[PDB]
Amino acid sequence: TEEKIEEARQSIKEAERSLREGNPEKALDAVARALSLVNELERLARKTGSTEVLIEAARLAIEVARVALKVGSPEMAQLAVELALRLVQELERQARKTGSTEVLIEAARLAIEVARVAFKVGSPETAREAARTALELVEELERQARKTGSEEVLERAARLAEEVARVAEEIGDPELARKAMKVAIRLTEELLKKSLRELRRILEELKEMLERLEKNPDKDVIVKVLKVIVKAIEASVENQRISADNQRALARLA
Amino acid sequence: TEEKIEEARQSIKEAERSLREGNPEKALDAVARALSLVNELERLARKTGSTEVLIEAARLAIEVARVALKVGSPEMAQLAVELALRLVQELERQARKTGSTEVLIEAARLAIEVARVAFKVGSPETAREAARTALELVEELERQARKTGSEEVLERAARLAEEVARVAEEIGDPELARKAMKVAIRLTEELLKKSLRELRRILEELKEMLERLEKNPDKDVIVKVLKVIVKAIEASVENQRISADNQRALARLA
Amino acid sequence: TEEKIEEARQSIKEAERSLREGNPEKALDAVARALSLVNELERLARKTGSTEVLIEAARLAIEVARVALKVGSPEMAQLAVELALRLVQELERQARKTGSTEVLIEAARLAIEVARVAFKVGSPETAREAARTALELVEELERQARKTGSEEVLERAARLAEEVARVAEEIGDPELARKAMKVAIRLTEELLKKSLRELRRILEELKEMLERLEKNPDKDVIVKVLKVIVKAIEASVENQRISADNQRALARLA
Repeated sequence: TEEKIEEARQSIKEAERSLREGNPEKALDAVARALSLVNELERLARKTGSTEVLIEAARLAIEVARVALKVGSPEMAQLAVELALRLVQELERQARKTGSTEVLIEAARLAIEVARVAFKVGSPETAREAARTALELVEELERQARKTGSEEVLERAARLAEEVARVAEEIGDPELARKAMKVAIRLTEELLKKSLRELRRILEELKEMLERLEKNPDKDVIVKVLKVIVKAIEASVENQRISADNQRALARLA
Repeated sequence: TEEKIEEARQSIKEAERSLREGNPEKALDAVARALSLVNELERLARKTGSTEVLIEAARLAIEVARVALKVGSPEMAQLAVELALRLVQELERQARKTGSTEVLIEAARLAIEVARVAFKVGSPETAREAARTALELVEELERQARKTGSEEVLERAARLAEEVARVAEEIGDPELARKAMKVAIRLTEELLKKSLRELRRILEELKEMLERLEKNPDKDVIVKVLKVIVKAIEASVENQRISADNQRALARLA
Repeated sequence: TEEKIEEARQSIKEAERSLREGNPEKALDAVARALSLVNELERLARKTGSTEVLIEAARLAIEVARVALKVGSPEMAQLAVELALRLVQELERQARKTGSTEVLIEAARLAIEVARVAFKVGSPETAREAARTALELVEELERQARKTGSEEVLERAARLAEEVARVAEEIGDPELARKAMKVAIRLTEELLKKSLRELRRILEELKEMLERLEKNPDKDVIVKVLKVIVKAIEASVENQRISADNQRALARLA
């Protein structure tokens, strides 16, 4: 099912070691074996349905394109990147049907690596479609992070969208860069919302831990006061950190 | 007087009852009564000079336009929207002759409702003018808020400026949408100025309440210090709320 | 050498006073003497290498152009402005070879005045080059401030870049005005970086001056606690100041 895949792992390890010796056709052999094996993983993983195989098959196909560039075959690298897109988009199908956010995050990281590699390879049309699929995954993290409400997927999706925009700036697509930056701003703004909501909580904590304890000048009361005072400063510092990332997200629209 | 208002309220009901019944000529008649009744309420209010009747006549004329749609009479709804602007502008005049900013605020809220209704109606030219008279009112709230110096009229005028922008986008008008967003950033910035100037005050309060009282570790001195520390934290929260509104006002330029 | 400067200072003063008398040719002569004397101050300063003589000769040539406009010779003013550019750009070469930031700042101010003067003069070509050289000086204050890390050369360069943008708007170059405003946002963001980092310092100070002294409620301990609490509020106000400058710097892109 999936242990026959370890042939692709070993054939890639042999490709880089036969490069240093000076054998061009024996190094292209270990690269071509990986390309044909990774091709079969596209259909072997469709039977097993495992997301991990599609991930590791995509990571191998990206490193094959990175090797095929140093070998001198921009056509082996073109196919290797085109085969990475087919694998990433299949994770996009399995991550919508399984609804897992973890796969959506690692699949978005793959689509970013596919885009950066495809320009050093020489296939910008597939790279633009790699950035388009990357924003599609980040926009699906938007939909799920606003449903689960987790302040961790909002942060990760905001980090990914800014990498998608920086990639799209390396691409030559300011349309995708400005789409990705806007997506980053809509996320980091709702991070400011939930972070300011936490300041509204600690404020009223620093109002009931006081207006009842302003009459009692106890030693333990005053120290309890000093404990809530700094636990409010600890949280207002983070909003000044989150608001700074908005001013950095807003500035990358320039 | 007061009864011709409830007469219009009953005829609007009869218009909606006769639509479920099926009578088209009698639903049009009940709408026709409403427009002629609301017209008389305009004439009567222009002679009594009451801001209440002008507001209750505008809110009737708006809902007459909403009913004149479902009846299938966009001409009756065009006139209904036109008559709402005639009433909103007559609130602009009595707000300058009575110097009341509360009439201005309630007149701008009406000018916004007229704009949203006039597209569902189908008279965008009167809707664009409803948005234009809505910015004329926000910009009068600028003048008077910069005269009375209230940090609340600036907030309402800024919220109105944003709502004028969101309407102007539903309108189409990207000129008014950008006018209303540049007017919004004008206000939300001067809110940060008047709010940071209040931090500079309480900072120097937390510096004279210490440099003298760092030597005296009294029970009343230390409790005095803890009272100014949180009254400063109460104020820095407001700047992190106003600066957050700036970042939302700036993000709507994208 | 440097005593011929005071001769030019008297000849410039003789021009405006002979304008009040009514002598047009003797006012043109006093301007012609100044332009020839300042020219000699340029040739002498290029051999002595003194930065102060290049500055004083530039400030004279600028006021020579200001007087040459009142007298009525826009050709003497075109030369006086071009000669000011020759002096500032030579300070740009000496300030890169000596690395002094004090010269870079005053030379950027000189270039700003050269631009504002040349439009009253009538040579917009030289004025636009005066603003280009101003941004070059400001962007060289970027390179030196990001090496020494001084949070104050970042402040001065940010104010210069904003003045260059104000000039460029008076120029008619929104290209430069947007270049200068993006240069300002680059600086005020790194001011936020090094100000939030100073806030990460005092956070962990308000954690180690507490979580060990939470158990020890001494009169000297709690006063030392209050000292660090306000020294944190001292710094978090400076971030809300700087972050407000980022929101004003970003709003100028509208």
